[PDB]
Amino acid sequence: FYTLNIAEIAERIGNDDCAYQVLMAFINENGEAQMLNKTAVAEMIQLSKPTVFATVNSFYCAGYIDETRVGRSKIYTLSDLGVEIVECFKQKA
Amino acid sequence: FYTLNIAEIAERIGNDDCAYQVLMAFINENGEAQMLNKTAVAEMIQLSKPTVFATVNSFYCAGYIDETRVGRSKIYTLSDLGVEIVECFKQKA
Repeated sequence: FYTLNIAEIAERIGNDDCAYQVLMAFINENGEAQMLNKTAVAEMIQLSKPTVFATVNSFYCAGYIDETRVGRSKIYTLSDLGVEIVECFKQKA
Repeated sequence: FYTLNIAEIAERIGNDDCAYQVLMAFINENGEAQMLNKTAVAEMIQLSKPTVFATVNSFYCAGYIDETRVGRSKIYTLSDLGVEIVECFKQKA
């Protein structure tokens, strides 16, 4: 339905500390994408649960992270869109 | 760069109270899209500033709302993408 420029998105995220760290949390010590529950993310970055959780929620809405039911809770991984956004940043650095 | 299905997004937002209300806040009494600062939104919906603000920020990242500098602060309006998402909901109702 709608075409998306991945460079603008990455540009926007880069200008917003919380979005940026929420995104990068899913990338591990060896550069590999990983699974995380909401609590892990909030613990990993130094921002409050409300901030981090709301960001996680919106990023799943945006389709940047995936949600999958696991136990009676949920886990988050970067979507293919998520991984592509992360790539723009890696190239900068 | 990336194609987007507007129905899935709307589906995701509809399953998340905060995202949904943050989005609809921009639609006024007469059905018209309107401008809002971050404070207006948080005051309008009954959720905490941290939740609402983080959601606003991520929605601008996603390209659902636009940011424009005004005074030395910012204001938010739905993008064309934002308006299209709102339309799916209007059709449901």
